[PDB]
Amino acid sequence: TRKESYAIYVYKVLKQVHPDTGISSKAMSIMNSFVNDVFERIAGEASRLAHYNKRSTITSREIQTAVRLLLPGELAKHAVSEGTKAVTKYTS
Amino acid sequence: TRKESYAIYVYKVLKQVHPDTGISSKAMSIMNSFVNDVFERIAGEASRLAHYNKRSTITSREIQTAVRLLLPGELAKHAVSEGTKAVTKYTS
Amino acid sequence: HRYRPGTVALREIRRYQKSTELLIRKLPFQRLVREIAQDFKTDLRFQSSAVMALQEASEAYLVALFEDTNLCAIHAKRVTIMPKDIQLARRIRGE
Amino acid sequence: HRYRPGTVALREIRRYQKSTELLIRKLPFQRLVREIAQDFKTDLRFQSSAVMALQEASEAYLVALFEDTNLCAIHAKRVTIMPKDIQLARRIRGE
Amino acid sequence: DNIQGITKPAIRRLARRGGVKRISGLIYEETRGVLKVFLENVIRDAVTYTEHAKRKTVTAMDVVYALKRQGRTLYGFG
Amino acid sequence: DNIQGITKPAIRRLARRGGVKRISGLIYEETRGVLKVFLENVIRDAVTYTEHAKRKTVTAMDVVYALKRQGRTLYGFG
Amino acid sequence: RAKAKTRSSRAGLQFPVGRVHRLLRKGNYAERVGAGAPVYLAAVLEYLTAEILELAGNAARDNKKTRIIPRHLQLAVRNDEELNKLLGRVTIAQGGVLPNIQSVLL
Amino acid sequence: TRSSRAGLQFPVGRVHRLLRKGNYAERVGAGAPVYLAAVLEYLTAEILELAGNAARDNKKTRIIPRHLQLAVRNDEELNKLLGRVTIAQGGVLPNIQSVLLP
DNA sequence: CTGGAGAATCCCGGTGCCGAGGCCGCTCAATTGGTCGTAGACAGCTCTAGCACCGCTTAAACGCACGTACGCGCTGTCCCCCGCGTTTTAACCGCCAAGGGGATTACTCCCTAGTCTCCAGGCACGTGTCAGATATATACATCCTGTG
DNA sequence: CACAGGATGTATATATCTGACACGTGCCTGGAGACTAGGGAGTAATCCCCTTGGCGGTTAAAACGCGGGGGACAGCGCGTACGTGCGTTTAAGCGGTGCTAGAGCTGTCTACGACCAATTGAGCGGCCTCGGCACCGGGATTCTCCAG
Repeated sequence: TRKESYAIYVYKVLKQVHPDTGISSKAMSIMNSFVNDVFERIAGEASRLAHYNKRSTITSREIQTAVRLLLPGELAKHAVSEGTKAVTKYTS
Repeated sequence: TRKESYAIYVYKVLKQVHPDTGISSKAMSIMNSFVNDVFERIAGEASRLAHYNKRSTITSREIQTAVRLLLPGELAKHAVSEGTKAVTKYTS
Repeated sequence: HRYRPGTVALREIRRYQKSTELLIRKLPFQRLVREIAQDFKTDLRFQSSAVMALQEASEAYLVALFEDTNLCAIHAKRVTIMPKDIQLARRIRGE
Repeated sequence: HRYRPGTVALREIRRYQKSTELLIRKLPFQRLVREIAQDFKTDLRFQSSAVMALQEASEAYLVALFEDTNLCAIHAKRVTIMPKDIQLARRIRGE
Repeated sequence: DNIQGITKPAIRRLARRGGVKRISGLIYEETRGVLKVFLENVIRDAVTYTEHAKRKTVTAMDVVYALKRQGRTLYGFG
Repeated sequence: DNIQGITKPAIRRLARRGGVKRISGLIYEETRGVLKVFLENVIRDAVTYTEHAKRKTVTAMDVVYALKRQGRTLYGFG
Repeated sequence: RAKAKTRSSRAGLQFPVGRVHRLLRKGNYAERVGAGAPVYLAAVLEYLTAEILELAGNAARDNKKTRIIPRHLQLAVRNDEELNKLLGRVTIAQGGVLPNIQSVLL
Repeated sequence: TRSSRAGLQFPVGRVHRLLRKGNYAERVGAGAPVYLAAVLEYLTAEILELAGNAARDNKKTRIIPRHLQLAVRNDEELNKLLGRVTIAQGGVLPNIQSVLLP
């Protein structure tokens, strides 16, 4: 049975940041678990934020606040800039 | 606005275990936040149990497995006993 | 009359482990909280219960930290807690 | 030729902090896991990867505990870790 | 300069509740630094919650959610 | 008597990777007890996950979930 | 129809099965909630509440009080090994601490 | 693809599906998956950059778990984000307490 | 080592108050009773991989001897922290007054779920080659003891 | 007491080889496009509550200063237990062969849970009200300490 993973996206990002660097299957498995874990953390925080404010929708604002709650300092501000850039480009 | 709590059920259970013992409003607030905390812990663990096994339904056996995961030992076994007894009584 | 150096410390230990009231003065703590919050957002207001929750959290944290610091100090065969005891406790905790 | 008592110990520390391979023998550890699991359910089978994950986790846990233990032993001005050091580390961690 | 309002006797009372019998004179500045770092973390999260709600008043619930997020669940405030 | 398979040389290697320079002879029984308790917790949770799935085989996913439940997330096994 | 009977009464439980069910449905936990899951969960919640309240009432009687306060709740939790394991990362407001002086300090 | 509209490498549509079917809310806004894919992509790129440096620092050209662990534990903010994560085959950092040295 | 002083804490009892606890409207959420459609239970079948065994090679464990450096006990100094009495400060309490904004209601609209069709991105599967695993011999780099 | 050099260990080209990584292929299922329907939320106005600012009086607490003792720490000696190394044993590791238990999938079908509309009583808010607890004072008991 077919099993979806994040391997190709992690691999595209790796060939973007280090065009000559590769990654082993075990390291790719680690990267997949990292993406899944961070996704779960951010989505859990956005869910709880939406619940606390009696909202039905997870929006860019909930996601942005979850990122600001979960990531430390500079990681948080840069992630926020990436997210806002992507949403502006998406609506544009 | 109407604010729901477990206060009445806590008082009934207390009158079962301690017929004359009363309770201050702070202790009742603590018991309410404790019930809410434990609800969220068990419900989240049952939710991720159902997700792990690719099920759509939270059932009595998801709640039972969640209890065995979250509660420490004798707490877990007495809680599992009570839960299955209650489900048996309700089903009959 | 004078008690020897440590009898009254033990008296306060017993007393404050019997008691439950907050141990920091409320108004200085509130000024501290508002001053700290100035750097995140200006003209902020606080509910009294928010400040009280902060004080409860802070005092519970400091009391547990002093317990761990006491264990670290006793480990080095001392009865006097030192900044290095606090640093060791917080390092083991992962802070 | 003889090294002094501690030179080869430091050599081992450097060697094993450079490498990543597992440090417990796989078959004794597997027998240990199966023996422990006998107490929870009879006739259990294990995936090779399940045992490998158990061993990875156990070794990472033991290494982090030994690092905390070395800190607690240095705090008491020793260089030798003792069971009291391990117990202090696990107490401050909250185990 | 309001951190100095957290006085030396208050820190001694806290350490007494922690069972400490004898207290170095240098403990008090370290404890002030620790308390300020802790309050900075909690208050940063609380004001983030406040800003998300578009409010201007930090509520007890903002503080309780901040504490629970940092693994310091607090009973007795809702 | 399989706990004795975790030998003194193996515990010494673990301590070396942990940065320990000199090890007391009483460390080995303490470490075997610690490891037994750890494995008991993890395996208890893994067998709970396994029994819930109505399997007879403890899977890598059970172990990973058990490690995650104890706040000890493991990367590299799914 | 008939006489409206609560599921708590059918289960022999004091905790409200219907409210726990509704909190599960609107809590984003699963797409569907089985019929026995709220009964089971209410039984588990009732058992934990009963344990804490029994131990806290004992602690209150020991201080010759007829009314549970946060101190008695804290003494129940911190004196009970398994409750103290369950509530290990939780702060009880106005609960204080357990009396504990290290023997080397005496 | 929505990833091309958002200018991303991470799957905006797949992330949206995982959010909808992950039991996170009743509804998911259109910008939520875009923002989330951007943040996930940024954190992935950070770790992969540091890990490629660590691989180069081991004379390797291909990343392995050891390179990932070195990357994570040497960067302060990633170490805070992954404080209670264990990387399999990652080893530890070469740290000897100075009081133990000759 | 006793034996009184002296201080602190606790135990009793009377007062008084304010919050726990019981009762009364009332309303909205839980129950009743059907309907339906799909999630999951079940049976059968495939075949993956876990278990069992077996022979051999050797790396690792084990047991032993020796010495040294580290743990630990003891001593002494001195300084810094505790116990306590006094003075100052501002916390605390009670009250008054203004109004900012949290919370509610109503309305309206636009944004998201749902559906259906269609197709291309992504997954499983092959495959070849080059980065890395493994010697291998060597050039250092390091530790330790003898010697000047 | 400080270098010389010897033995030991480790980093470093260099050569073999291989298997796992990177890319290409086929295809299918889930992601995108185009709508419609409906309700979640954005917005404005309003109300009242609860936050802030001020003010004055009282006293608990903070700050300060002053012995003095006892605890931290530095130094020193000693003994034993752990590190290092060496020879012997033993089972781990590895590689194969073989067997079948059970994991995993598929096809059926049914029964279980969502949903919906009407009904009603369980639980909630409000409101008294009396008794458990706080407080205050005063005396008994216990504990600490120093002087003989």
